[PDB]
Amino acid sequence: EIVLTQSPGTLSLSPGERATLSCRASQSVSSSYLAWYQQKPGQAPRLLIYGASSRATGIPDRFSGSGSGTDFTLTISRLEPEDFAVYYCQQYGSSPWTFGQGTKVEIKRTVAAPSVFIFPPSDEQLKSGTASVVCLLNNFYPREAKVQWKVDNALQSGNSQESVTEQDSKDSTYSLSSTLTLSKADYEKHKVYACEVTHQGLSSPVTKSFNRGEC
Amino acid sequence: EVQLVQSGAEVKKPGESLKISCKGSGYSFTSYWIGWVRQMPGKGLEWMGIIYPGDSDTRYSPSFQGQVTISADKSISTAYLQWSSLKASDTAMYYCARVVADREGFGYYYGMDVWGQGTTVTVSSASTKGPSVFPLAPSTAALGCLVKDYFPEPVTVSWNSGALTSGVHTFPAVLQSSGLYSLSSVVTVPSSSLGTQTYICNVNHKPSNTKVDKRVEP
Repeated sequence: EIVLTQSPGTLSLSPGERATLSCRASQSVSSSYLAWYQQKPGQAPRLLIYGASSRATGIPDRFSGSGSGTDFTLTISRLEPEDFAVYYCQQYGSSPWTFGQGTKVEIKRTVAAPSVFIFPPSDEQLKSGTASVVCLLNNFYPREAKVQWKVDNALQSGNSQESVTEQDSKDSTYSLSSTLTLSKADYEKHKVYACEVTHQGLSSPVTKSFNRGEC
Repeated sequence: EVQLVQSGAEVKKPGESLKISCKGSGYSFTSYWIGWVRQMPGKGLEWMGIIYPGDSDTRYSPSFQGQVTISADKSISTAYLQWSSLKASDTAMYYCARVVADREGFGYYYGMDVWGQGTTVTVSSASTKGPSVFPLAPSTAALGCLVKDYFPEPVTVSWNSGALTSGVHTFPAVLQSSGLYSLSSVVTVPSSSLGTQTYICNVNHKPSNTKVDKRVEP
């Protein structure tokens, strides 16, 4: 099969700037049968370019496509706010029909450090037999942030899950929620609960901690 | 209008059989091929195969051959995707798309132009369960709600019955090892407005007909 490699994985640019997305096939695409689709979070893909160079019906002029046999490019001459999304390339000249792995075109802004907040387990939760400790990283850029949990200064592993919001419409920042789950027994077995956050905006790793029971 | 309309969200247990549908409107459905695309949670697009409904000529990806069945009822402009035994790995979004080709049988192709809205398929051992809503008490100040252990997705989360929208962050859910989902809805408000303003999260989970209006006080 024809594998399609999209580069870069993430393309960070400003609105009004030009976007240039690569699609390379592991072998020549028959009849230059390469399509480009846009996918916005929640939505279904939307055909932009067909046959490497032909602009789909209803597609604006800023979207164009070039590419011979093995190398193909999607150009967005001027990014509009609605142009920030994921872009998949696809070949349909030889079976199986394949897709590239997508290029996320996100809004580049200046570096913004996260404001970190730690939430101890509620009393009502503790009654159930499980304790959840929530660390929130608010309004930060770029998306890249490392959240480590330390329970009595011991580096945790495999007991936390992480979640990120989609780039904000207004300030172009991200927010993250991290949940460290523990049994009611192990929560009551320790005192210090600290979430350690590492980001480009932070000159030094920030630590937001509390002592179990202590306000 | 040229449309492709798919069936509603499906929640099944492993081993169960499933037939999801896709209906075409506003065009001759037996004159085009229709493609099936799988998109796994947080992943890219995967071509499953195509059906020409005019004669039920099917073509699978080697990755889907023997895993799923693609079919069509040409009388009702409808194409289907069927699993005789669903796996947990079948959990994903499924799209149907119209393959543009010439009506003259010359073998010209023009990509997939019309897509369905998608059908969410969830395969898990878990049975329907309502969320347990917990406050993330404030200590500017941040506060919120932890919406823990529910199945299936989704839960809806509002604040103050829709009054509080500014700075409200409702995070994507996380699938726990227990098979039950968890998410956080947070809201950053000014430290001075805490004592006088009421902070209530409105959690709704249609699957278990669970409605929760939890107060977040310090």
